[PDB]
Amino acid sequence: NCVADYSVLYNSASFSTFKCYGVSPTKLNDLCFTNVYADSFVIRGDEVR
Amino acid sequence: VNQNAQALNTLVKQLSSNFGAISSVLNDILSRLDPPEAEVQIDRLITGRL
Amino acid sequence: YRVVVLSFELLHAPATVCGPKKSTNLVKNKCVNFNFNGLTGTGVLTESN
Repeated sequence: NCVADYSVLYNSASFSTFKCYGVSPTKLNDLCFTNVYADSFVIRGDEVR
Repeated sequence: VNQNAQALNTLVKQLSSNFGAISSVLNDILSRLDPPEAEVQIDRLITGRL
Repeated sequence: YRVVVLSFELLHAPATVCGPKKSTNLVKNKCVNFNFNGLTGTGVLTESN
């Protein structure tokens, strides 16, 4: 139920990575999704791969 | 007529087959990806369609 | 390291989470580009039956 300007995330210098697996990230501002689901967690650095 | 119609209808249905691309519609590959990632995906559809 | 995984549900069904696109008036009976909910193409749009 919202509008997602992804550039707010994609231009952020905080991220150690911005990995994409079914899109290229600028297109997130053009697409439309039925839902998004954010799985969220904290993990050691040598297993973030 | 039946042999031609079975030959055309199969040729048309194969446009909707993936060949291992992320979509069988080209405008989905173009809208969801940048060109460096698109040329890996479109070549699947070209290799298949051809 | 904090991690978030944004899983997407593509347009199999009525879309909701949109990109920040300023939508437009709609042409009919003329050749046009279209983008409905990210479903892009080129065509002539008319009333159905």
